[PDB]
Amino acid sequence: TSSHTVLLIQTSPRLDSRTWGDYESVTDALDALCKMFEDFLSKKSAAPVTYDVSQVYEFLDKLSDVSMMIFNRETGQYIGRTRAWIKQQVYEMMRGR
Amino acid sequence: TSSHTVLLIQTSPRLDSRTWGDYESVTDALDALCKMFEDFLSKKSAAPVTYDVSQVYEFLDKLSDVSMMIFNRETGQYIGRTRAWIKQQVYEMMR
Amino acid sequence: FNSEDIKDSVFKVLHAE
Amino acid sequence: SEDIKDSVFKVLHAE
Repeated sequence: TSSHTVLLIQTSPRLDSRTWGDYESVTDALDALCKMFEDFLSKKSAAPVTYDVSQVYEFLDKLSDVSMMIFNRETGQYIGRTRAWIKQQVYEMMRGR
Repeated sequence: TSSHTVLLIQTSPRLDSRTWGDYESVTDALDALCKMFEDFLSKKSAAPVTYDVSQVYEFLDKLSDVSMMIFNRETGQYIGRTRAWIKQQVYEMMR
Repeated sequence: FNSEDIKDSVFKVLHAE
Repeated sequence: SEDIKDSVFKVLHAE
């Protein structure tokens, strides 16, 4: 039930900030985005040891662009997902963890 | 018709060399790759330069990874195309 | 923080070995 | 690899 996922990211308004990685499953791609926030949160000095989903949302809003292309086993093609869908999936994953 | 196309490129074996751009149509994305080959050919000799079809292909094999994701209006999804498909289309556009 | 800090965090996780 | 990257970045990220 794992589907190849391409994660597209543009970190800054600059076009040369467009980078990408691919993952074995959508869950892996969502986990990678959470790890990115945790790395970013680590750099903050003097902060609470707990973080809320709202902060994860704020980190994703800092990205100029974030989207996913998820392989659909039925069609053989990739379904595109944008930031709002990604936020919801991250919320569901965190609430279940 | 015009179909949203994402061009994925990895220039070196390093994973952090993975970059991408998107275009309004497959033709634009294919044209960009040809622009890239011509730019690369310029710096090698710094002279007027002619190239063979094999050299055109070789530039695409020199990239660690190149692929395209082409939006299909009928399916509403993106078709993945890999290097072999791109090489064929780049040649046809060149011809 | 700035955009480079954002890029560093993205690159660290996305392009890890 | 640097020469290839320069050519790719010039066209891909042109504005």
